[PDB]
Amino acid sequence: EPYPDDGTGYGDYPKLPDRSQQERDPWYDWDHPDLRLNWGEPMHWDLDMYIRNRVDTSPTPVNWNLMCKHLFGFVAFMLFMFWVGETYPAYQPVGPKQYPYNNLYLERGGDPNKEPEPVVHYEI
Amino acid sequence: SDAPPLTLEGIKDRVLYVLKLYDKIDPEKLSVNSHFMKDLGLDSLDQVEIIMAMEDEFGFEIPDIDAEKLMCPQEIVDYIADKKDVYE
Amino acid sequence: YRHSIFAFTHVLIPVWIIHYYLKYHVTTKPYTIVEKKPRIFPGDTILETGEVIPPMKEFPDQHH
Amino acid sequence: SFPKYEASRLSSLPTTLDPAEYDISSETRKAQAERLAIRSRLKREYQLQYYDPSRRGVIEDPALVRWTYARSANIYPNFRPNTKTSLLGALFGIGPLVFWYYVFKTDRDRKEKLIQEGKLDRTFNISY
Amino acid sequence: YLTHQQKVLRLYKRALRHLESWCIHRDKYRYFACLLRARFDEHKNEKDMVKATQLLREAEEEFWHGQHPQPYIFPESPGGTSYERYECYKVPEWCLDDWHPSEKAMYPDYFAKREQWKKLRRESWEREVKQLQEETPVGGPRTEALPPARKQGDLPPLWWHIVTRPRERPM
Amino acid sequence: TGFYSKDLIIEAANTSYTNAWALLMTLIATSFTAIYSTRIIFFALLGQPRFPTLVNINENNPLLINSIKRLLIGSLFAGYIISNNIPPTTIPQMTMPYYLKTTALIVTILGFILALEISNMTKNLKYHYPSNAFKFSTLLGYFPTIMHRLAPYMNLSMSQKSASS
Amino acid sequence: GAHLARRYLGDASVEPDPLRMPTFPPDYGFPERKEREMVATQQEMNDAQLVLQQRDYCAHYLIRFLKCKRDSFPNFLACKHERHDWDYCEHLDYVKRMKEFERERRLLQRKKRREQREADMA
Amino acid sequence: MLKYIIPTIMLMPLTWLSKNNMIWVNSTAHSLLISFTSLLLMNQFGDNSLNFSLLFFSDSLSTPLLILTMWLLPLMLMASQHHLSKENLTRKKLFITMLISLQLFLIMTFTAMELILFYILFEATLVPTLIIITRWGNQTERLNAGLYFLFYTLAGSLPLLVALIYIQNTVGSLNFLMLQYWVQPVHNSWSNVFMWLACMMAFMVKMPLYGLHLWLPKAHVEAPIAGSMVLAAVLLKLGGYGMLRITLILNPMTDFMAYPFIMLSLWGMIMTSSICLRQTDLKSLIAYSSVSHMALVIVAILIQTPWSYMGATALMIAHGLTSSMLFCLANSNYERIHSRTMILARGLQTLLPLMATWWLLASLTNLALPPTINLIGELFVVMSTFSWSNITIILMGVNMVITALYSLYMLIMTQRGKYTYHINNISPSFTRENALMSLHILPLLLLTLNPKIILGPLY
Amino acid sequence: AGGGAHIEPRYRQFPQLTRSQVIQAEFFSATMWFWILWRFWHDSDAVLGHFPYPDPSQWTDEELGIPPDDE
Amino acid sequence: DSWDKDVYPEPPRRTPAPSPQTSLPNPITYLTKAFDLLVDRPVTLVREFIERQHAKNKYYYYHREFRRVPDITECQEKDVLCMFEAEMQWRRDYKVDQEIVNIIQERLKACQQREGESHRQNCAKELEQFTQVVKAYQDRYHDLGAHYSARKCLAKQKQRMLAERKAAKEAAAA
Ligand SMILES: CCCCCCCCCCCC(=O)OC[C@H](COP(=O)(O)OCC[N+](C)(C)C)OC(=O)CCCCCCCCCCC
Ligand SMILES: *C(=O)CCCCCCCCCCCCC
Ligand SMILES: [Zn+2]
Repeated sequence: EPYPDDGTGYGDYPKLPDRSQQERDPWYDWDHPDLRLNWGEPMHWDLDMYIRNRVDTSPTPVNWNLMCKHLFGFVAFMLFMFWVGETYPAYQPVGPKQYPYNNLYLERGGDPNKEPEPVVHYEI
Repeated sequence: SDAPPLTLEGIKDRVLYVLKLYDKIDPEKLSVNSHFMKDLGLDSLDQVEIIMAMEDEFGFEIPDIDAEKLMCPQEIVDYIADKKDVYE
Repeated sequence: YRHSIFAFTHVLIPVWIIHYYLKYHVTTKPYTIVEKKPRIFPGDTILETGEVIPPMKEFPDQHH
Repeated sequence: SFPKYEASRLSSLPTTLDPAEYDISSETRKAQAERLAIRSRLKREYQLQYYDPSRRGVIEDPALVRWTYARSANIYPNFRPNTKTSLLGALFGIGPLVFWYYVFKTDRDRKEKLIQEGKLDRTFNISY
Repeated sequence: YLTHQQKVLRLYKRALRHLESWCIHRDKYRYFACLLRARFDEHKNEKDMVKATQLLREAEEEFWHGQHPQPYIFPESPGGTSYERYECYKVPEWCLDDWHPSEKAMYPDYFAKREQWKKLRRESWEREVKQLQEETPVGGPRTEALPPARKQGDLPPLWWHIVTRPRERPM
Repeated sequence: TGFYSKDLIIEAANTSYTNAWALLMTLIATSFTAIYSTRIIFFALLGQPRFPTLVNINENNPLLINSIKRLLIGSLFAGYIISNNIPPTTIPQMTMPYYLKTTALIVTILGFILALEISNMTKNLKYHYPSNAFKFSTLLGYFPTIMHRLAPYMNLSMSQKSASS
Repeated sequence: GAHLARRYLGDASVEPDPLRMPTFPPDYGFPERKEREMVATQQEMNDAQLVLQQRDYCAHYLIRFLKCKRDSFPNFLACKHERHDWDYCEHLDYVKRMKEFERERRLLQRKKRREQREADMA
Repeated sequence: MLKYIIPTIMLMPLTWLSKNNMIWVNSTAHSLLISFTSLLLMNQFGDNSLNFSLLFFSDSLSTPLLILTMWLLPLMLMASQHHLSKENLTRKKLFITMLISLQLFLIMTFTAMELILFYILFEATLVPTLIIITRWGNQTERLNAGLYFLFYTLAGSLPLLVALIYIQNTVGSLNFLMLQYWVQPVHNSWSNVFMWLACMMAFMVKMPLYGLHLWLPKAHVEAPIAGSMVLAAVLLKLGGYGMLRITLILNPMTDFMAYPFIMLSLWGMIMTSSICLRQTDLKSLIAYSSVSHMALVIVAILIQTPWSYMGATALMIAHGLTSSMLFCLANSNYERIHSRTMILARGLQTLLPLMATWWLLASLTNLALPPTINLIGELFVVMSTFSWSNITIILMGVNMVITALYSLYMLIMTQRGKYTYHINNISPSFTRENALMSLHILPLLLLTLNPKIILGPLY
Repeated sequence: AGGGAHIEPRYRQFPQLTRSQVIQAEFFSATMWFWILWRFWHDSDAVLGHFPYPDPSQWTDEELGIPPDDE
Repeated sequence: DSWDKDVYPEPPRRTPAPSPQTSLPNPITYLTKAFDLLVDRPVTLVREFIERQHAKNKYYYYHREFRRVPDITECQEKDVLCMFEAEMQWRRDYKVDQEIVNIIQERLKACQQREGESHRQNCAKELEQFTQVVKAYQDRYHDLGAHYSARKCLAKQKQRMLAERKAAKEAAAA
């Protein structure tokens, strides 16, 4: 079956099935065991894309459309739940843990000139 | 690997030691040459169970395209011999 | 004998080369090896200057 | 009944669950047999040279040569300018270049205003 | 192609492997192996040739729905953890023709025994070609497999690479 | 070893201005740690053997014992030795409700109990119903089967038909 | 966090915001409030190289504990009492900041009743 | 620069007056001696370049390219011995004459002080290069490759000649030292837009710029081994060197004229890397790999920053050693199986263990593994372009991923896997081939220890 | 490799052991429990709790300095 | 001394005296007595041998000093001979200013390591200087481009000075 004559340069090159090389009898004595080809066999136009180190098209236990629904759903729900948890944080009952000397003004790179407005914390 | 080498006779002992616990063959009638269709007429589907027992015994698994061509307790040793490079 | 040979060529000789490199070449230039100044706790004396830091205030502590 | 398997380009239909292997017509048996015929003629030709002892080199593979010749040197003489190639070529060739021009032009035009006016922070920037 | 007899054997062969993957424990495998074994005998005696195919297709379809997503694979098969693990240690036999004489002199006995095989193959080559051409249809061969050795002395045609292939555990 | 790092994290995670869903996910994960650990022990140590008949189950090679032993010693004393020498650099939280201090321990033990029950339930001769939750987790969420089969197909296909030809 | 159910599934006005802790007036309200004193004024803390978050109010305790570790080496099992003292001192600080949480929560509950009275007066 | 020009000329009498069986020995030895003396050009000062006379000078940009040029001729001679074996004596000595006359033009090109003397020698390199491709290439496509290589260069060179003469009439001089002090800013006018294009399009065709590169996959594929080495190691850097010089007299018009050529390079940098993932020819795969790296040099030169120029100079030297090395590797396989298809000879690591070590090191430098000078040059260009526009990190990060994909796919396809059964003539690696790879890789790695001599005038 | 006690791989049966395997294996199993019990005894606070959690419900409005509702 | 102490300041070191409390020995103290005897002393013997050889044949190298020359502002337009010397002098000063920023940066990094956990406070004089020089360096040499020159540096300054005198002039009119 020649490729469609749409003027994309295919010419009279056979259009073999779009099947990966992993979808071949692994036990048949191949002339090229790794490639799973036979000497004198017309090679697929995209043979270099269907080698075993690349795109595979073997049948899957779960239908393609069903897999996409599950994976996206898990990703979609999880992201939504993270947003809910971000705007509703869980914080224990505590106060603004205090620090002395104007809340560590000089320890936190405070500028000695233009001294800060005094801040103090009382016992309780 | 430290796994002891398999001897030509050692394989045969294992092959028959498995066929002798089938509980569907006569131990005194099964020999190195005992066809499963022409000699004692064993069921074809029993070949599948026979081979599966062989595969579960030696570790490696025989192809189905060549498992169907083996009903001869002597041939199994021949096939395994020509698959683990055993010569003595 | 095997350990002594290994502990000599592979430990003692390199630490002579490294130490000679560090002591007389690396440390002759500014800021090649910069240490962290040792922590100074209350009530300690300095080996170099001999200063003494007065201890901290009386602790209003309690048992347990 | 269990849900039927739905194939795709990235997931082929299993051979067992295909209503084309079980039917045994007169054409199928004389067709699946013919494929094995030529497939064996080629293997015989290959086997003769492979096992020959008076040979030291590479067995030329015409199938391999045709594969590479159709991928590099035969594409242009079989190319016709029509409505598909022109449209496919235009948006793959000129498209991205235009798209990346307005992205980088807009970004750098925005940056320049912030630097002339002093609204972009370059306090410690002395490398460029 | 696969004969309808062969398909049932393959379908039965696999169904136990996937079934064995569900049970794990040996005793629970035996209990269900017999049950699945029985379901074949239920329709085994059928001889319609048109309803057996229908069951097989329903059998194949039934197998797919329940097949284990992650079947056990022996670690030397197409999919195991040690498939082609030793392909790098396997080296052709012609590589020894390029050895230096000094390193060839390390094994004086081994290479003397090799020269005999080259003589054995070189002498046998002419007969093997003659055998294949005469025992093959006029229009060319029709299948794989080669004739065995007919007369004494003659060796099976096209035997060199099958006989002298690298070992399965070179090192 | 592990208590001095793992448990001290759940304490800080529980008692922090955190994300509730993230805080929940960690606790569920800790229970899952027990379940697949019990999977290894049960299927690899208990029950009856499933391995082939002729095997060499040998363990007396001196290298193997020595290599395991040192880490075996380290696996017991590493946490105590390290945690009692590294200088303090934070303010660890030591006061908190009872149900938060031990939340790390209850979930893992609870998962341990749950794992043990589910493991034994496989011994019964009741059949199995292939669940989509089972196939989803078995196939790693289908992520290695969509992306690794989709992205290579798109990129490589674009290289030949668009970029080159 | 039991209180979370109140703030997210109850009334938000009564519960205090952890990021908006009491902006209420100064010490007024608690007669004769006592200022919290400090021991390591400026240089003792910036001589043991205490972390910017550790040296809040137990620096004297933390500084004392670090003194024992330096001398007790390699007896890393020693100084246990020193660590316990700092743990207790930190605990009291934890409760003291915890009191402010309940102190404001009830003040919030008190503050709404007066507003409710004015709305319900007519 | 006479101390290097005259020795190079004397190689021609040496080749023709030598014994019929010592042409390869005398030529190789004496060209190596010329290379050793090239290290004297490193007498570089921080303030003033090295000015020899009224015709020739050398600065930090010329020195690394000159030393690279004279180090490549001995390597070309070693690589050409095999396939020029059955060639008759007279034509073999003509082949060496083309190589020497090519080095003679290159060294004078990289040191010409006046910009029209640069043009003459810049264009003079076409003749010897064209003759090597069209006379000693193997395939029937060498003739059409020669025509593509010739007319692409001249279509850009001829407008450049007009632009240079116009500058001399207006400025009064073309001495590069003079232009540094008499340069005036370029006004924005339609006439000045075409002056900019003439001065640059000549150098864009040789880098090459994406779009104008269709000659490179034809010249670099159909040429002999020595043709590919010099084509992809020095001749591509004539355009990059030319741009670095002539951009002095184009400011500030480069601020906006660089936009069309920065987008072609940045997007073309991803098209060329992608094309490598599907190339069915091992030699053509390495050719397209050259367009991707040289796209980084075009971007670096056109944004005119101190970091970009330092990166551009380092990238040019790093690519020359790494690209020439890859061609030699692909040639060694070809000289055995005499075919260029990449999927023909596989699993070669089982039969040629050491030659696969050279494959590994070559690929690591190709994908810019630190701390190689391949990475130093590429990194500096990435740093500079981030300041230009932070979004460029997206495109320069994607190209990094694709670069590692085709670099290691080539390594895996030919070295790993399983060997081809019917290919049985993979003889061991000769000392000539192993030494050829060691003379590419050792200097490439040594430069990592003192990389400041390849960072250019702005170091 | 190593000492190589070379215990023959027995056919269907329990594999052979040695005196060193069990004694050493049992030694560490008892060590784990000894270490687990010894540390649990001395400092059980780390696994159950260090300080009691002060319930704020069982407090008084006076210690907290709440002004009277009557102003 | 090796390097001038003023260029690279270092506050005096204060090593707190040891004060053991435990009865066990300090392993480091004994190692220090084994390192200084089997490593430090043998290395010193070789150095003293090498040092003696140097003193026998002392010879000196001098720090090149550059005579001042007219700046670009004192050169006539298109006067190469006067523009050449002015341009070269500018390039040397650019190199010197690059190293000055390296001296300041080196001092800033040393303070952060020396001061430990209190670096954010004790390192205030260095950081002020680092911001001081970097601002000066940025104005003198930045945005000039790869083909930088004295002329472009002069033009950039004249752009800044004009925008400053205009700003100063119009500030009084506010
Ligand atoms: C405090 C926090 C809660 C603590 C309790 C733990 C959480 C509850 C789950 C415990 C049970 C368990 O994980 O079961 C573990 C079982 C065990 O394998 P099996 O398939 O039953 O048997 C295998 C052998 N066969 C086939 C012969 C019977 O696998 C499963 O479940 C499989 C499904 C896993 C995914 C489900 C969780 C993720 C949901 C999100 C969408 C997939
Ligand atoms: C408040 O901050 C609690 C945070 C802990 C989250 C886990 C809650 C798990 C509740 C399960 C019920 C246990 C009741 C004792
Ligand atoms: Zn050859």
